[PDB]
Amino acid sequence: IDRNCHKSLTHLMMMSDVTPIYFRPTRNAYGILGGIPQSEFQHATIAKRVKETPNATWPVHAVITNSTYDGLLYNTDFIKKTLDVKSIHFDSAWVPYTNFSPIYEGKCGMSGGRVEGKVIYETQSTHKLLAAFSQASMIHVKGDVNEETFNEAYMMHTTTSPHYGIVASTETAAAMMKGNAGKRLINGSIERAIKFRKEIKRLRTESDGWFFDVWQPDHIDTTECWPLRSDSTWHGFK
Amino acid sequence: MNVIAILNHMGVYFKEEPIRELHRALERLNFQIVYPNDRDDLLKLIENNARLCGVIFDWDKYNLELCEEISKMNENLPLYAFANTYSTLDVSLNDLRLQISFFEYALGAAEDIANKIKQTTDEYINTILPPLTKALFKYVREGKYTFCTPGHMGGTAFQKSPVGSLFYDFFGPNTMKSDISISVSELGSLLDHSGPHKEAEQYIARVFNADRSYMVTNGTSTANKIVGMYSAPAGSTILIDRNCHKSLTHLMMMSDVTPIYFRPTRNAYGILGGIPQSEFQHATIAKRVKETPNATWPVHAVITNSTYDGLLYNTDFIKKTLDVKSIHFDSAWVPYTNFSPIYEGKCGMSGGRVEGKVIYETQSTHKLLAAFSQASMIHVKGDVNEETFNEAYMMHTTTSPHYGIVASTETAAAMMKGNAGKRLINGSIERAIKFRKEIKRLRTESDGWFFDVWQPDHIDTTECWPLRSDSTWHGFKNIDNEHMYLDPIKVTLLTPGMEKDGTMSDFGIPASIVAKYLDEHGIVVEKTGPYNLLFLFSIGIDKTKALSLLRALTDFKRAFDLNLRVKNMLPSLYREDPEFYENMRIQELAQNIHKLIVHHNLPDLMYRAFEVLPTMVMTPYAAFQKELHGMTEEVYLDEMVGRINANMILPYPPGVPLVMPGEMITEESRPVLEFLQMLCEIGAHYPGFETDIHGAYRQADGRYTVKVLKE
Amino acid sequence: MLTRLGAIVQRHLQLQQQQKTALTVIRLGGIFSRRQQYQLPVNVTASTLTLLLQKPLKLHDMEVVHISFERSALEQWLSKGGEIRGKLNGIGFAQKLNLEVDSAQHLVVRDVSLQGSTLALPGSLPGEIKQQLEELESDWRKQHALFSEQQKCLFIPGDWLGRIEASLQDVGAQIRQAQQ
Amino acid sequence: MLTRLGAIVQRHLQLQQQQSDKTALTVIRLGGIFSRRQQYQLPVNVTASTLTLLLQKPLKLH
Ligand SMILES: *Cc1c(COP(=O)(O)O)cnc(C)c1O
Repeated sequence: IDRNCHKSLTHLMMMSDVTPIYFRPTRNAYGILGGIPQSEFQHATIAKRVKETPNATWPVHAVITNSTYDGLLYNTDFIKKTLDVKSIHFDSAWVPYTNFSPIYEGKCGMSGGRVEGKVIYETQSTHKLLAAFSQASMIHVKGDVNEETFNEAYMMHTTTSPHYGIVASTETAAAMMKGNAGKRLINGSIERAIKFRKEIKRLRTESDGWFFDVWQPDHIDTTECWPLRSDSTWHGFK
Repeated sequence: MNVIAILNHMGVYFKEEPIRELHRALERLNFQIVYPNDRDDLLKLIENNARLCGVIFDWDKYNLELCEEISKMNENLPLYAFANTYSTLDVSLNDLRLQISFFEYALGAAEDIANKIKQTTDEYINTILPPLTKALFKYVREGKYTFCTPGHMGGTAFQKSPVGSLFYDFFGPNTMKSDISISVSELGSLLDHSGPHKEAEQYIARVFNADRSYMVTNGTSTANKIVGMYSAPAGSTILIDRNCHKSLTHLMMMSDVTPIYFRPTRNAYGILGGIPQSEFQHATIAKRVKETPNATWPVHAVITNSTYDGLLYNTDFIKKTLDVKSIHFDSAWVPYTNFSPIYEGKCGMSGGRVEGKVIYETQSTHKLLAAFSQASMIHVKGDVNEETFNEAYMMHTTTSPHYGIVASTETAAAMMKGNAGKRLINGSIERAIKFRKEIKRLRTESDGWFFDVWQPDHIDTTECWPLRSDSTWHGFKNIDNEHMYLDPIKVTLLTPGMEKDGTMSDFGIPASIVAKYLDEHGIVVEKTGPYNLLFLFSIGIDKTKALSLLRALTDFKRAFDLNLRVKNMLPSLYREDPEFYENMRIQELAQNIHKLIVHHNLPDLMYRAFEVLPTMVMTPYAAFQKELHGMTEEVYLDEMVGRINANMILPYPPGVPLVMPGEMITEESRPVLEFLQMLCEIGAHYPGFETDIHGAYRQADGRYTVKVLKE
Repeated sequence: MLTRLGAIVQRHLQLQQQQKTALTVIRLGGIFSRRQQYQLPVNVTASTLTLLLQKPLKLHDMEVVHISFERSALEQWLSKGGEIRGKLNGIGFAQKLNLEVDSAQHLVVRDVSLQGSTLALPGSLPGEIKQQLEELESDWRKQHALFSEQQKCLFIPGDWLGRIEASLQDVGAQIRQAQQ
Repeated sequence: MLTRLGAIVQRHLQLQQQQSDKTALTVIRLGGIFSRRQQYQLPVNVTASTLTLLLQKPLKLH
């Protein structure tokens, strides 16, 4: 399980008799936590914490908070190859749109194909950054695993009389984004976000005194995800 | 809510002219004006019309014939009575809850009167509504916060997509704006239980007579699991009832406990009786502890009160004999046992606080009341660990609940306070007793067979009919006196086909054929099977639905006596197999099925298959652990006798769990195998009448399949 | 032994009523999207069991009279899905066949001409009953051997020999009936 | 010795209740996402099944 977990993930460890292993994601001084380094996904790092932790065998499940609460995507092209876990989970509770744009290819678990011998689980939130009623979520399964075992846990938490008013809105969020008429909302929100980022730097130098600053690189002319390099000073991650 | 009534006419002009001036002023603020006739006319505009809030009448004409009858129907109903110079009150008008607003007969001041009626109506709305629902309606017209959850934000994202506009225009603007999460401070949070949500729980428990109540937003199935995760640690003993629900089955598969099953009574028609008083003794419970391996003193008890049919118990004897500090009464079918004098001392909430014990109730909200789906309550009468019992609610409810269900869950409790709510329970009882008398009246006067109601021979009284020991209508062998009661609103129709001793007859019509005929007109049968029926007569069943049920029953006798065809009577059944149901009439199919019941012997193979309980080898929690690893094999329908099952068997009919997931079927439970083979040989020769068992799927040869564990 | 033989004989008849020759594909409970299957339970326990067929076909440009499948590989294809691999005539490598589910709950092996071929299993006291019956029968012979040596005691009344021997022959007459 | 040990504890607790204004008792106010708060007592500071408590202003109970 990831260190930067939600309150919902805390009760999960208190209901199953398992031995979780916590990671050490990167962090700066402004309170914005980065992500798990690439050294933690190695085979020599995971196997080292197994012997040091009493009553712990080989890990069979991995929970990765992608993205975090602030909104920092990871690199799934490197995790799906180095991390030797047959059940890798991506907590995509804040990015229900990494598919309807070409600047999000190879950044999530659903982007790409099926990993041989592994499965991808994602809990994309529906009533967070979309358009549906409350109490709505989705579970994406990418692989050929057992379904009857995963299905028995659904009836234990969901009643036998669901509310069709929410089901009609949960699927509507998937229909409002289909087609070119729905893709304009994702690209339109990015263009309005980049425009808002340029208005801050424009009203900062021309102003007379202090002004707000956006945690962004010095070059924002491109329209894509800005990577966190090692020769920059805006991220502040050592 | 915009109906204004103006009763009577004085005949003079100085009193009718202000009425004509007020008629043109109230219509400017959207109000309907009605002109009733005599005194009996105004009384019909309240019971039938609930959207009324203004009664205008002369105070010096009917000061005692109106202030008494209206007070017996509504307490906070505004009374815009017009008084005169020589006007006074009466000594018999002191103990009556009324809202009288006096005025005069002044000309030109009709505009000021209209503003006072609108403000008084607004005070009536802000009073009868709870502070949680009132704050939700006011937040829509004033509260306009940005950057909150969910993402629709009152339906904003739906106005930017062509497919989203069709979904937004279906409900309404006020519907999407009312769906708010925990991003509001002036309404509080449901999981935080503070502010408006704190006073809402104290309001529901006060109306339903309780110390503390919760608002479960995940259906009744969730409320049954929250109680089980309290008085049942990892390694204890519970007293769960045999006639349980699918929700209670998963509760035993998630906690490592050793449950003890009881032995409820039953008859031959399939009506589920109750647990005898001998099972609640101290020597009976302690005897099964030593016989059951890995079992200590039971610290929790689950009682299905009432059952699926509708038979209440005697809580005055269970709260004293059953020495359990955690007794559960699953009241998922009687959310009205409070506001009626014929239900005192019959439920868990009726009475005082029992020392050293506590009563748990999970009353269903979206079953026999009026609220949205996924709604339930948890009634607690005593002192429990709120610091721990609330921890089980967060394990099944998200952090952002849907407030649209909470507003309707508390609304059902607000609809019961006062005389306007008491007439809903008593109104359904009077319509139920009247329907019971119409069956016996149309039975003797008719010429031939007719339906029968499972009721005593004397139904003149208006109360719960007790199941005595000197009666023949209940048909229970050795039943305890003053322990089993009858639900008046739960009308159980008995079709002719059996005798009074438990045998069979030559002429008989099964209840499965009648259930298919009622579905053609839109009547959905709640429970059906051998020769019994069941209908739900709650507060939402008006006089239209009650009289329409009798008309459909009389049409079945006409179509059967005249010997009609299946195609010209059951068009839905004919479309399933037109080739087989071609040259078949209604009398040929009704007699061929009745002969199969006598040949295969249904009443004998059913009564003896539910008394003997299967041998429970291990706990139900250990049976689910083997399925997680992948140690579940498959056997035939006859090879399951002697193995450990993994799923619960819910055969229809009747609808009770046969074998619990984790019990072995030995030779002691011989009629259990004979009951499954009987339903397969009878539902494999006629389309539409297939065997419905939740656990034995249909194959392609006749024999069903189950799922057991590996050796 | 009455509390033991009375339960084994009751268990023996409990298993006999459970069970030309066809292979009927059976299902399981639970809630699943598609349709999962499984082989026969106690009827077949070998790892490299063989399966017979009625109408022969021309698979891999050759004839076949019996097809053998692996028990470890059959439990995964009938549950997780995918493709199955099975050899022909018990020789060669496990080639891929066109096996699917039939509407009549059978195993139809398709070929290059889309032909039907219903598979079947070869025909044959359970092993659990035989293990407990032989141990109980040996205990009766040990107790009867002790009585068949000390019965010549002079200080024993003659009327007692008619009831002790009758109690031993009654148990022996019942233990020899279930093993028939 | 039980009636004699009680006099020693009574004399010891008499000098401790006079200076009880240095450190008092404080219970947490847990909330976040929960209803009623919780109440507890002293932790490992008392390693016995029957702990003792001291009060400032004495009262007349029972
Ligand atoms: C109908 C029923 C339920 C299910 O109710 P929901 O709120 O729809 O989940 C649970 N328990 C009992 C006894 C029921 O009759």
